Amino acid sequence: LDFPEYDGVDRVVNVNAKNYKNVFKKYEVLALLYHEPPEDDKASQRQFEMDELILELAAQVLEDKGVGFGMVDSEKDAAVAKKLGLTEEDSVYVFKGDEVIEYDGEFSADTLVEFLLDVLEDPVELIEGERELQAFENIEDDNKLIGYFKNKDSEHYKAYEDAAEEFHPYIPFFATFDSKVAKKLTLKLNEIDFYEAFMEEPVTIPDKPNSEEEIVSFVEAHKRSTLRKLKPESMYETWEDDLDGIHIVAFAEETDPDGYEFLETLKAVAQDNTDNPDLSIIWIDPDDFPLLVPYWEKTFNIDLSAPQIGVVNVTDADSVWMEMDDEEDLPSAEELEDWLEDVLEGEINTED
Amino acid sequence: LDFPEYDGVDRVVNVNAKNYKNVFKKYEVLALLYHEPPEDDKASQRQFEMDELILELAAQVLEDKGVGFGMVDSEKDAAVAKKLGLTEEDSVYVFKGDEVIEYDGEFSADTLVEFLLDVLEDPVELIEGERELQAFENIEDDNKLIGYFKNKDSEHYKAYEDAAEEFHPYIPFFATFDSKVAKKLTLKLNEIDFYEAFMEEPVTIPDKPNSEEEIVSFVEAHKRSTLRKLKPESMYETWEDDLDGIHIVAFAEETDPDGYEFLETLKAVAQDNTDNPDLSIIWIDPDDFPLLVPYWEKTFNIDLSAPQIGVVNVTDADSVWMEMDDEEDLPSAEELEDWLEDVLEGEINTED
Ligand SMILES: *[C@@H]1O[C@H](CO)[C@@H](O[C@@H]2O[C@H](CO)[C@@H](O)[C@H](O)[C@H]2NC(C)=O)[C@H](O)[C@H]1NC(C)=O
Ligand SMILES: *[C@@H]1O[C@H](CO)[C@@H](O[C@@H]2O[C@H](CO)[C@@H](O)[C@H](O)[C@H]2NC(C)=O)[C@H](O)[C@H]1NC(C)=O
Ligand SMILES: [Ca+2]
Ligand SMILES: [Ca+2]
Ligand SMILES: [Ca+2]
Ligand SMILES: [Ca+2]
Ligand SMILES: [Ca+2]
Ligand SMILES: [Ca+2]
Ligand SMILES: [Ca+2]
Ligand SMILES: [Ca+2]
Ligand SMILES: [Ca+2]
Ligand SMILES: [Ca+2]
Ligand SMILES: [Ca+2]
Ligand SMILES: [Ca+2]
Ligand SMILES: [Ca+2]
Ligand SMILES: [Ca+2]
Ligand SMILES: [Ca+2]
Ligand SMILES: [Ca+2]
Ligand SMILES: [Ca+2]
Ligand SMILES: [Ca+2]
Ligand SMILES: [Ca+2]
Ligand SMILES: [Ca+2]
Ligand SMILES: [Ca+2]
Ligand SMILES: [Ca+2]
Ligand SMILES: [Ca+2]
Ligand SMILES: [Ca+2]
Ligand SMILES: [Ca+2]
Ligand SMILES: [Ca+2]
Repeated sequence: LDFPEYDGVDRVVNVNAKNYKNVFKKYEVLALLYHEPPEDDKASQRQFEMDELILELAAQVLEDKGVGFGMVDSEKDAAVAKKLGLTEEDSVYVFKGDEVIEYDGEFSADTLVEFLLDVLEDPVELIEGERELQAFENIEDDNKLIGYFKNKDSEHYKAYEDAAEEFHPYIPFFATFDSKVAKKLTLKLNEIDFYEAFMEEPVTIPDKPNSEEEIVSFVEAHKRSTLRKLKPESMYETWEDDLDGIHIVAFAEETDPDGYEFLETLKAVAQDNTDNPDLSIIWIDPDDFPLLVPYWEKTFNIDLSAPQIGVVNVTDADSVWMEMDDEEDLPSAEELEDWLEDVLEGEINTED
Repeated sequence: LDFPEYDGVDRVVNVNAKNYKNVFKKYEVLALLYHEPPEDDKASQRQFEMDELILELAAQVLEDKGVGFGMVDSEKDAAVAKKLGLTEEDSVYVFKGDEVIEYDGEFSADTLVEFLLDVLEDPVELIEGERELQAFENIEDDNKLIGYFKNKDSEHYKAYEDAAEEFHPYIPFFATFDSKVAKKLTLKLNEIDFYEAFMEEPVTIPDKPNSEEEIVSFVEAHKRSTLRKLKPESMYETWEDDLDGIHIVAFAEETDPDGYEFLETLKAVAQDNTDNPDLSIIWIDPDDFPLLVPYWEKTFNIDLSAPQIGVVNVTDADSVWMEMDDEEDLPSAEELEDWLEDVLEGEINTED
């Protein structure tokens, strides 16, 4: 019942033009850190050595599951990086089957291993019976899809499974062969419903039966939800996807009664304005990022033991926050909408 | 939006007979690692240096919040340890006000900081209105209390608040002054209901109005729930609290449809047998301990992508597991009860 400690065995090496084919052959799943060359100062060297140690621990933990880790220097190994498609420094590229999955989240052994374990699972989860259907309906912090097919041999299910591989493990794909589940979901045979994160009502993919290409293109177009949750596994991907250099950031601790009350108002506002293409709200639950809470309180000058919502300038990390006297001074849906209007029409921005 | 890195400033020192009064005076909240003296070999020294570095990072993150960290050598500093009440090696003792809170969970900067942030919050959360009441009802993985009082100046509320301090932050204490909330909860004025983890029906504390002593003694007697969840913040406390050297361990991924279905059966069985004093089940959700999943799969010889339940021999880590062909071969409540009966009456044990 005790956490693993690094055993000193060198399992993570630099992946270069000489060895890369043998590395790909040695491992069923290969995760490659694409990194800039470390600077020569002692601090950057120490930081680089500590980064490699993180991969060594993950490689030890996942050795018996066919996972390997490597490192690609973006300058020294620029040619191999180009052939393999490694373009974003500090991203980890995970090779499973015919897909290349970009990891752009917290660089920690625990978060990396959890991600790899999700990668190793199958990309479609079946739903049969009432309890499994309830488990499906409880998912709201992720975009999700569900389709109804004849059986696992259906050409349309196989297209659906192939599409699921493209977005694995970020967007869970569900399938049912149970006409009673499908009827409850209002899914006609071979229809696919896309449930945007935190939305109650789905969007049916048009022109069924759907091909892999029709599903992929649909998901790409609905990928960005009106309300999306910051998660360690994807925090930098989410944070780097700003809209004109602005994030609306809502802090709410889901388990706290005041956070829940505010989060419920936020969800209701997102649902009523889900079609506004200029509206994108990031919900950060502070309990998921304890090491950042003091930094956020200092940088934004807010008390994160209470709900908050603001506009964040990503370049200078400048901000403006809705004025709430305390945790009990929460805005109504109408007040929150109007405040959002002000941020969108520019009435409320960091540059004033 | 970037994790803090240790800045090299020495904030964590050994706490000994010469300095301990000044350390206690320097910090509003003080967390002391009570540790055995490190061995002289290079590995134990490196491990000891890395452990101190964890505290340094936590101390940096929480410096502006009045938190300090120290280390007490159980041999060199045995006398100070005795005066301060430090008895369990590898535990962190947190001093807040008149209380001493034992931390016996994952030794990591993120988990430590999250715990300290919970310690710093007030020990009673108020409930007013329908949404806050819903937030209270959503809590099930913890024991919880809720009491109805006249107002914050009530002598009975103050006794309740004093009792909450004893168990902070492990057992959340809730209070309401709202007669409409209280009526919905069936709480008479100054009554306190204790909701055991995962139970639907509460137990009312007898002989109200209740004193601090009556509440504390009650909570101590109901502290161990029939079903309890392994959490990083308390994993070793929970794991060290075995019943005759045996844990019943249930693996279920709450978000997975098969895990949910099994977890729902487990909850139903726990509720129907909540008064069996010999029954204690530990639920481990694998998504909370990714770095341990491969180790558990190897040690117990089970596939943790599916639900599992077994009997664990803590000395030799030996085990026996309910035989489930796959994720869809889940037991009914009756089958699970009978299996539990077998483990309790000895019919199923690791020694066979
Ligand atoms: C976000 O912050 C950046 C940096 O503070 C802003 O950039 C400045 O914008 C003003 C007005 O356009 C210029 O006068 C400055 O010269 C800019 N400085 C730099 C370094 O570019 C940016 O305008 C802000 N954007 C939003 C949407 O708030
Ligand atoms: C749990 O495991 C320990 C260690 O394997 C068991 O201890 C052994 O018990 C048998 C039978 O009582 C003795 O013959 C051995 O000599 C014991 N060995 C040691 C080292 O003590 C223990 O009995 C097991 N307990 C349960 C409840 O399964
Ligand atoms: Ca190496
Ligand atoms: Ca493809
Ligand atoms: Ca990036
Ligand atoms: Ca962790
Ligand atoms: Ca439909
Ligand atoms: Ca078509
Ligand atoms: Ca990216
Ligand atoms: Ca609160
Ligand atoms: Ca409140
Ligand atoms: Ca939308
Ligand atoms: Ca917390
Ligand atoms: Ca957490
Ligand atoms: Ca409130
Ligand atoms: Ca030090
Ligand atoms: Ca006391
Ligand atoms: Ca211990
Ligand atoms: Ca973490
Ligand atoms: Ca009652
Ligand atoms: Ca009394
Ligand atoms: Ca303990
Ligand atoms: Ca499953
Ligand atoms: Ca299933
Ligand atoms: Ca019980
Ligand atoms: Ca997972
Ligand atoms: Ca997790
Ligand atoms: Ca099932």
